[PDB]
Amino acid sequence: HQTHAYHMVNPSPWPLTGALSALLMTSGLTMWFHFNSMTLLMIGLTTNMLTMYQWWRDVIRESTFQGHHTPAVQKGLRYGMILFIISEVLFFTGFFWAFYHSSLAPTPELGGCWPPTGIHPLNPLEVPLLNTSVLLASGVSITWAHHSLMEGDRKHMLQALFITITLGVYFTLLQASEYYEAPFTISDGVYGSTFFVATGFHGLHVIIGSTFLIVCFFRQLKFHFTSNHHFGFEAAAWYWHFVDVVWLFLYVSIYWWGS
Amino acid sequence: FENRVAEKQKLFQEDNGLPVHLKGGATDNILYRVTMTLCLGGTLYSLYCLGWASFPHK
Amino acid sequence: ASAAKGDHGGTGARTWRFLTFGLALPSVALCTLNSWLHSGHRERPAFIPYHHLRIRTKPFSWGDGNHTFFHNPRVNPLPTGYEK
Amino acid sequence: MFINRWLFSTNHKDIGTLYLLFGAWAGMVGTALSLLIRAELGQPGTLLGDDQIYNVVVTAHAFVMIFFMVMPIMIGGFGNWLVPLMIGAPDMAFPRMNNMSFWLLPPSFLLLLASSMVEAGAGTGWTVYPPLAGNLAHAGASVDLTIFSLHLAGVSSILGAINFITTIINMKPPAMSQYQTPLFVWSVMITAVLLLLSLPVLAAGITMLLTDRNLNTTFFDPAGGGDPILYQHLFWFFGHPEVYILILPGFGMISHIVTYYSGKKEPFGYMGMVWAMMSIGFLGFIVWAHHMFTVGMDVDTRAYFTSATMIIAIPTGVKVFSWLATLHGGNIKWSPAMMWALGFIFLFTVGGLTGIVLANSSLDIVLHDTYYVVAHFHYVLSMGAVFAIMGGFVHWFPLFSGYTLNDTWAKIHFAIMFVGVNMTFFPQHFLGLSGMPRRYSDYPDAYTMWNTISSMGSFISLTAVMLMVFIIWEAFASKREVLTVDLTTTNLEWLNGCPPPYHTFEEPTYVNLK
Amino acid sequence: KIKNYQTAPFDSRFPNQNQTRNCWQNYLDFHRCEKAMTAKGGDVSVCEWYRRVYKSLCPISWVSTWDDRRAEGTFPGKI
Amino acid sequence: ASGGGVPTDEEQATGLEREVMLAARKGQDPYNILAPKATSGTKEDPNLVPSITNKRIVGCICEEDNSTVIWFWLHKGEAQRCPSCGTHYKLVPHQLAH
Amino acid sequence: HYEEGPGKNIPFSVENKWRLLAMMTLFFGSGFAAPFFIVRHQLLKK
Amino acid sequence: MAYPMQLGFQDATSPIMEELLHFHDHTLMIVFLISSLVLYIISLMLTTKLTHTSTMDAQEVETIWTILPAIILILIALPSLRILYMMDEINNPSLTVKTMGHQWYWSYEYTDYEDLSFDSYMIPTSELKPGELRLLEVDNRVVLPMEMTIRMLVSSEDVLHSWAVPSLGLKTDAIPGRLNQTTLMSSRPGLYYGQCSEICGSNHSFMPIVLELVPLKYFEKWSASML
Amino acid sequence: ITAKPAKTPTSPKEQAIGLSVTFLSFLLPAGWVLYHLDNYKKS
Ligand SMILES: CCCCCCCCCCCCCCCCCC(=O)OCC(COC(=O)CCCCCCCCCCCCCCCCC)OC(=O)CCCCCCCCCCCCCCCCC
Ligand code: HEA
Ligand code: HEA
Ligand SMILES: CCCCC/C=C\C/C=C\C/C=C/C/C=C/CCCC(=O)O[C@H](COC(=O)CCCCCCCCCCCCCCCCC)COP(=O)(O)OCCN
Ligand SMILES: CCCCC/C=C\C/C=C\C/C=C\C/C=C\CCCC(=O)O[C@H](COC(=O)CCCCCCCCCCCCCCCCC)COP(=O)(O)OCCN
Ligand SMILES: CCCCC/C=C/C/C=C/CCCCCCCC(=O)O[C@H](COC(=O)CCCCCCCCCCCCCCC)COP(=O)(O)OCC[N+](C)(C)C
Ligand SMILES: CCCCCC/C=C/CCCCCCCCCC(=O)O[C@H](COC(=O)CCCCCCCCCCCCCCC)COP(=O)(O)OC[C@@H](O)CO
Ligand SMILES: CCCCCC/C=C\CCCCCCCCCC(=O)O[C@H](COC(=O)CCCCCCCCCCCCCCC)COP(=O)(O)OC[C@@H](O)CO
Ligand SMILES: CCCCCC/C=C\CCCCCCCCCC(=O)O[C@H](COC(=O)CCCCCCCCCCCCCCC)COP(=O)(O)OC[C@@H](O)CO
Ligand SMILES: CCCCCCCCCCO[C@@H]1O[C@H](CO)[C@@H](O[C@H]2O[C@H](CO)[C@@H](O)[C@H](O)[C@H]2O)[C@H](O)[C@H]1O
Ligand SMILES: CCCCCCCCCCO[C@@H]1O[C@H](CO)[C@@H](O[C@H]2O[C@H](CO)[C@@H](O)[C@H](O)[C@H]2O)[C@H](O)[C@H]1O
Ligand SMILES: C[C@H](CCC(=O)O)[C@H]1CC[C@H]2[C@@H]3[C@H](O)C[C@@H]4C[C@H](O)CC[C@]4(C)[C@H]3C[C@H](O)[C@]12C
Ligand SMILES: C[C@H](CCC(=O)O)[C@H]1CC[C@H]2[C@@H]3[C@H](O)C[C@@H]4C[C@H](O)CC[C@]4(C)[C@H]3C[C@H](O)[C@]12C
Ligand code: CUA
Ligand SMILES: [Cu+2]
Ligand SMILES: [Mg+2]
Ligand code: NA
Ligand code: NA
Ligand SMILES: [Zn+2]
Repeated sequence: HQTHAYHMVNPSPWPLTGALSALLMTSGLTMWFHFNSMTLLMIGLTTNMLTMYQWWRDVIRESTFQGHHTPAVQKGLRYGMILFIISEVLFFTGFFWAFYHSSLAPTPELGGCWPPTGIHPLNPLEVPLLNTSVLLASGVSITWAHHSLMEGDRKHMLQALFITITLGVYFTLLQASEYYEAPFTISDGVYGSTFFVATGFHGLHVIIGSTFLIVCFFRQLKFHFTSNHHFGFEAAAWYWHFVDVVWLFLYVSIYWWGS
Repeated sequence: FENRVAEKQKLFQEDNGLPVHLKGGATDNILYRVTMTLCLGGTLYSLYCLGWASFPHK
Repeated sequence: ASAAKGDHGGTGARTWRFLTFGLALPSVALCTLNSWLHSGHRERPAFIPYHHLRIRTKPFSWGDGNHTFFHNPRVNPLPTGYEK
Repeated sequence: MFINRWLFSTNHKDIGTLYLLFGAWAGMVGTALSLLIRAELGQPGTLLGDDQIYNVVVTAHAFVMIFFMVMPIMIGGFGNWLVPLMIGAPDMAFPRMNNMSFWLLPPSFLLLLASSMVEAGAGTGWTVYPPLAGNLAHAGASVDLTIFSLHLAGVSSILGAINFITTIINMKPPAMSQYQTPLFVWSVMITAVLLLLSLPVLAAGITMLLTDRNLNTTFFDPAGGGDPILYQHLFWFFGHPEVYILILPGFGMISHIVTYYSGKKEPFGYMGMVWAMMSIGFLGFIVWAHHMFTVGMDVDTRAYFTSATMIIAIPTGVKVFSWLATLHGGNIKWSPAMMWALGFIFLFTVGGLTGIVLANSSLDIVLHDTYYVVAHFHYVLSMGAVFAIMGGFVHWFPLFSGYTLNDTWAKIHFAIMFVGVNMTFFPQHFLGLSGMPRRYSDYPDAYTMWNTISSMGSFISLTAVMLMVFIIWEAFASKREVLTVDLTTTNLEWLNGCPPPYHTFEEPTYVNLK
Repeated sequence: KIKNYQTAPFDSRFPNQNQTRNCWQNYLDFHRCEKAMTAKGGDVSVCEWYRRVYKSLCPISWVSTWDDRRAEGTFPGKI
Repeated sequence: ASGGGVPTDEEQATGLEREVMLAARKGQDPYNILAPKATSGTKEDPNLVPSITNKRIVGCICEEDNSTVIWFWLHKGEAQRCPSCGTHYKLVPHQLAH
Repeated sequence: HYEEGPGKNIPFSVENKWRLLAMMTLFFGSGFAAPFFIVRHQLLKK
Repeated sequence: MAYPMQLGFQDATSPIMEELLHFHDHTLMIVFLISSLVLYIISLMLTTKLTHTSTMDAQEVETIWTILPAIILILIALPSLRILYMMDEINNPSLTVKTMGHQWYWSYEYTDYEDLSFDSYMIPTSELKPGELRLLEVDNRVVLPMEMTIRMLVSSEDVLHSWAVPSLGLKTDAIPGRLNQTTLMSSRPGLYYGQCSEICGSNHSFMPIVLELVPLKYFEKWSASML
Repeated sequence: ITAKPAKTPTSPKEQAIGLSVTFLSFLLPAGWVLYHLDNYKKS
């Protein structure tokens, strides 16, 4: 029997199924890019979702249902989430470097100018500005949800969190429409490359963060959170503010300054 | 909805020796077998695909 | 363009709901208006087969290999120009 | 029970053991690749084929030694075994995520092996520069399998970094400050910070290469307005921190070994050692373009990268002198692990000094892309990182296994390896000064004598590697069980016996605050 | 004026190892000058200094690609 | 406006989290979250080291801000001295109802 | 529980030293041989 | 070129390369001294039965071994950067030559006056003439005028290469889409050899560079004859 | 460090066998590939 406060985790298959899912997704992408087949990739995506589902399910079982998240355990999870977000910031930093490298020194092939000849950027005062207001608003509403939770107010937590998720979904549909309507593509030189890969990874993180908020919404419906203990919500709110801040950098850099 | 966390706490704290990933009952076992079967089967398939791609095909 | 509201007795849920409905969502509604007043299709420019655009170094892994993933026939020309 | 224990582990020692076995197997692969390089160069003419098959071998040699041998052994192996025990913690912060960091590595290795079996392999150099690594000059799957191998290894180490930082910050005894934790623990924390910050940037760059190869982007393709040199910036922004990632845990183990076999209770200058590792970690992020002095950069940029690179000699020199001051007055035990550490101190210093030669961008014009660079980095890697690994392995093998090595054989092994590596790499300085390029499968005739000697050196090192396997076999074959270990009062990781029980520190240590 | 041209002189606008923009600028300047002269019925001979500098500096294949793109209507620089 | 419906920890914390929370209310630290405060360390006034078994490892920081910690097993019975600096420690074994 | 102690905290048996020699021989030998056979494979293609 | 059993740099052919030799001598002396000092101190720490194992104060001694290395670094950096900037100094070339890397050979363009360009390929070992050097000779040498300041511009029409001539202290990467500049000045006539210095595929080992430095009048007549 | 005498002592003859087997496990497969290189290239 232990007399420290930390969590000895039961032996688990999910590290291995996750590692194999990574093999299947990467060899799947290889098969898709080179051997005209999606089979391995669909298997890998499926086992990856199953792995995430059961792993985080088990974390909920360990904490809400079994009590293993003492304050010391929670403190470690706070550090882990902050470090994870730091690594994602550096990942985006590489795409911002690529954007500034190409746009500050536009080569002769581009016309020696930025934006390149033949590129007609979106108007940053139209849908991109609307998107900015949507994610900024969702930062306000998730803050309302957090205070409601701390104050023990179930109904207003749910309402504010629903609003936050709805705005996330609105951003995602607006961006999907903008992608379809854009007159330039990912194959339109370095302008299309930087634009779509940087906003596209951001878009994926908006989807990830919205999924996390939705997990939190159903956990709240099921009363898992207490007014003092709700780290999944805290982590999803941190991740959501990260996604909002990456957007503001994208808007200022690519949409506005880069227009 | 009603708060049924106490019931789930009883279930997952039951002294039955089961690891947490199976402690929900028989459905956990099924989802586990499906996951592991897809992973292990998929991994064999990927080795097959390596073998295939390792040689030219005219 | 600075700020200028002025609450802060002790931030709470009531204040953040006030901000949500009194400033954040009205901003979204106003930009939603602005956007639905500047919707409407711009005229597509002459096609010019610029060599730094419509890059194809390897076919795409979908379709006929020559259409981008969110290809829009109205505004996205192929390397040989707009589709009929 | 076997699958539960070894495939579903949540235990830091067993996962540490898994990493040590994985890295030992990788070390064999990387050794064989190194002998194929030196066979090709061991006499003038062509042995295998042209530069493609040659540089698939070179490329794989480097990725295997770096990502599947050094980093899994130092961080995954010694890190997982030693860090929780050295702070009295019951395991790592995220014991189940820890297991996924391990299990991502066999698939990463499989993808690299697949890259070399399909098409004509990725013959790019471990830097994977475009356009050679792009879809026209390296059409087909090999480079994409390489990129994906790096993705998985990158994810493994980023999650491991999160684990190690969290564990080291959060799970010490409540009375122990960060300035009361052993230097090897510091060295792992600092390496993990470097991994956390640098690998996402590599991931961004190689993902851009992937999309240039498959999605018709043009980040690195001048036809779309891209620039091959942007790839180099992104790669080396990772690549210089990476070599400090490769050496810092080594520095940590060296501090423990030198202290222990000097009969000292503590290293000389503990806070200076902490300062030096932190300074190295920080400076290691602001120097990357010393890998790019010949690409056409402005002169003031070259002046800056010359000057910033040389600064790192100051904290590194504090560490060397502090190791010498730890030996000073010691009751020196001439154990095999001590010999590895002493060989480290000297050969690492030589390789660091030739790195300072290369930091001078004016001279680097002539030395860049020559064997002088190869000589610099094999002095710090084959006679630095590897010597620290072998030192740590012989020192802590009785803790991990409960059995003793034969010290006379371990001293023979050190002696053979020491001759072999110096015979391999010392002549490479002359080849580099006199202008032999890197990544060549054959050389003008004048360069024959030193290439011949270098290749003979590589076979001596092969003999040492074979002998190492026999020595480990002999230890497990004879089963000499450990009884008593000296100096446990300042080496907590021994205090639970050899091997320690599966669960240690179920009851934490008692440390008061006063 | 400045004949006995030997090669392109040092140009403070392009003092660094990367000379791509020097070749490009003089190529543009020459063809800009030639368009202006030929239109208003002047003499392209005044464009000669740009012509000699770009021919000295620019890879043959760059000039040739750029010329091909001007004739095709796909040259992305402004002339 | 205002309503309830969110469980408190007092209502819903379970397992070890609840044990830690309830002991903290009583000012007790069965799970070693806090650093113990030293006594004078004499043979008369030894540091009292709780344990759920008959030995536990002690780490002794001899002088304030030493970076070197001295580690040793403390066994049930007569007080023992820290090898480096002599500070006394005595084990006080119990069952985890403490 | 799990077995503890020397020879028991490892995923391979050390109960018979000659079976162990064979296992270690396959293990390290397969790693060292793999690059030679990959080279052969690439040579036999073209 | 390099010669058998060579230990150091090829003999300097340009004043910049001579500068590098003296700076390397300066730096190598320091490297030898520091590495010797460390080896010697190691041996000294290890050769006595006398002991002193109590705690040792570090403050005073770490001044020494921070300040002395800082000083040494500055003694390296000062002549290092002097040469750096002198290599960058304006010099007014009297000729520009371009070289384009290719898989696997170099082409050369001398377009100051006429359209002169040609390819330059390794001589196959089976076709060397007696006395010629394996893997180093080319069919068409880069003829250049001796004792004059030459602007070399380097690029590539496919993958990366790098254009190097060690005895003139030259190495400039060949990057497609980019025109890198270096300056070349030979104090002597003769033949100066280099090799492609950026991995570029199957025949990276086999695309060398040969400069042929002759008096200006000979270069002019050769240039005329190469049209 | 101190240790018990070997529980299963490995005599010089046994060590010679282990070392010979170890060495041959590295040398024979590589030797076979390298011996036949010409047959691979000449193919
Ligand atoms: C340093 C690692 C350990 C050493 C390993 C090998 C040790 C043996 C050699 C080595 C014995 C130690 C003496 C080193 C230099 C010997 C060659 C030389 O004359 O070098 C000259 C220069 C430039 O040359 C020139 O422009 C002028 C040429 C002058 C020609 C006159 C004839 C000279 C004699 C011929 C040399 C024989 C070739 C040796 C062939 C050697 C093949 C292995 O080349 C270079 O820069 C080489 C750059 C090397 C940078 C690393 C320095 C580390 C030194 C450690 C010494 C501490 C004590 C060692 C004490 C050693 C015991 C630990
Ligand atoms: C363990 C790995 C490791 C380590 C620790 C280092 C450490 C250093 N290296 Fe690195 N290096 C590599 C692995 C490593 N290197 C690799 C793999 C490459 C090639 C990558 C590739 O192209 O594939 C490379 C390439 C490389 C280059 C590029 C050369 C080129 O490609 O043209 C340069 C240039 O500046 C460089 C410099 C340095 C310096 C200054 C240090 C310093 O950190 C060393 C400081 C140490 C000392 C100086 C010794 C101890 C000090 C004293 C005893 C004090 C007194 C000393 C003085 C006063 C000088 N290295
Ligand atoms: C850790 C990094 C590492 C290590 C250890 C080595 C080890 C060796 N390397 Fe290394 N090498 C590189 C990293 C390394 N190399 C890199 C990055 C490159 C550049 C690649 C490129 O240009 O793209 C390179 C390039 C390179 C070349 C230049 C190829 C070229 O330019 O054409 C050569 C040539 O001789 C060479 C030879 C050797 C040899 C003979 C060894 C021998 O010393 C190896 C001998 C064996 C060992 C050191 C044993 C290995 C370890 C174990 C078996 C582990 C034991 C496990 C436990 C105890 C748990 N290497
Ligand atoms: C393509 C179309 C868009 C797609 C979808 C995009 C995103 C949608 C986002 C989610 C929206 C969800 C809405 C949920 C609304 C909740 C209404 C019910 C709750 C409620 O009405 O609560 C009241 C707030 O009301 C309230 O008017 C809430 C009113 C909200 C107002 C929003 C904005 C419209 C206002 C127009 C005014 C313009 C003012 C301009 C000047 C502004 C200067 C700053 C507070 O009352 P209470 O008495 O204290 O009660 C406490 C118990 N509830
Ligand atoms: C909110 C709107 C939707 C946002 C999210 C949309 C999907 C993004 C999915 C994943 C994003 C991840 C990688 C991004 C790669 C490029 C996608 C860029 C975003 C995008 O969707 O770009 C689209 C192109 O998609 C294409 O090529 C094909 C896209 C599908 C193939 C992806 C290939 C896999 C790449 C994997 C990268 C490796 C993973 C990273 C590993 C990191 C490890 C640490 C743009 O369409 P277009 O028709 O060119 O122009 C529009 C003209 N009307
Ligand atoms: C390549 C790297 C080299 C670059 C150049 C570096 C050169 C370094 C040279 C430094 C020389 C410094 C020598 C210091 C030795 C003298 C101190 C000593 O060795 O003596 C100790 C002093 O310890 C005290 O307090 C004070 C603290 C402890 C002093 C001993 C530790 C200092 C040892 C430095 C060792 C350096 C080893 C070589 C590293 C290069 C003990 O002295 P006390 O009188 O207190 O006790 C004696 C008892 N009585 C009083 C009854 C006699
Ligand atoms: C942040 C969220 C709200 C954002 C709302 C927008 C706010 C502005 C921020 C960005 C400011 C720079 C934007 C530059 C855009 C281009 C316009 C420009 O740069 O204009 C110049 C002045 O700009 C200048 O930034 C002068 C400086 C601009 C000041 C704008 C007003 C706000 C200043 C106070 C802000 C509050 C304090 C914030 C806390 C520190 C000159 O005028 P032009 O019109 O060029 O005419 C020249 C004629 O020859 C053309 O025919
Ligand atoms: C289209 C793309 C598909 C593929 C991508 C991924 C898709 C979706 C992923 C969405 C992420 C959902 C994560 C759900 C986590 C639920 C588990 C959880 O939230 O667990 C909480 C702990 O937090 C914790 O582990 C924190 C766990 C944090 C994990 C998540 C961080 C996001 C990671 C996403 C992966 C990003 C990769 C991006 C690469 C470019 C449980 O503790 P509490 O909440 O305090 O409860 C206890 C109380 O009840 C006691 O009173
Ligand atoms: C080219 C295509 C390549 C694709 C490669 C994809 C590879 C990976 C497959 C990933 C499968 C993921 C499965 C879910 C993993 C959840 C991990 C998790 O949530 O880990 C948590 C710790 O990490 C923390 O919090 C904070 C960290 C949360 C991390 C969540 C997972 C991220 C996975 C992607 C990471 C890289 C992202 C990009 C960085 C640049 C919990 O730690 P455990 O030890 O479990 O439990 C501890 C117990 O006390 C909890 O009760
Ligand atoms: C539980 C573990 C699961 C393991 C499952 C293993 C499944 C094996 C199914 C075999 O599928 C092969 O793969 C491709 C698709 O499935 C097909 O190729 C074809 O498939 C594509 C269909 O989208 C086309 O694009 C290409 O033309 C063509 O190569 C091919 O005929 C088919 O035999
Ligand atoms: C870089 C690492 C490599 C290090 C060098 C290896 C050192 C020697 C290993 C010996 O390897 C064996 O050598 C034999 C020759 O001596 C080969 O037999 C070959 O030659 C024999 C004699 O000609 C024939 O009997 C066999 O049938 C024929 O396979 C045999 O296959 C090979 O296993
Ligand atoms: C049924 C539930 C009451 C909470 C509880 O006591 O069970 C109520 C309270 C808050 C409600 C949610 C919030 O009002 C926000 C959303 C508002 C939409 O108009 C309906 C769905 C919406 C998602 C609501 C669904 C549902 O009726 C909720 C979840
Ligand atoms: C102040 C700090 C920690 C002291 C402590 O609390 O124990 C110490 C530890 C290592 C010290 C540094 C190292 O000893 C290296 C340098 C030594 C020089 O003599 C002074 C600056 C110098 C950069 C030192 C400054 C300062 O005294 C440091 C940074
Ligand atoms: Cu061209 Cu190497
Ligand atoms: Cu570096
Ligand atoms: Mg290079
Ligand atoms: Na909270
Ligand atoms: Na050869
Ligand atoms: Zn004490």
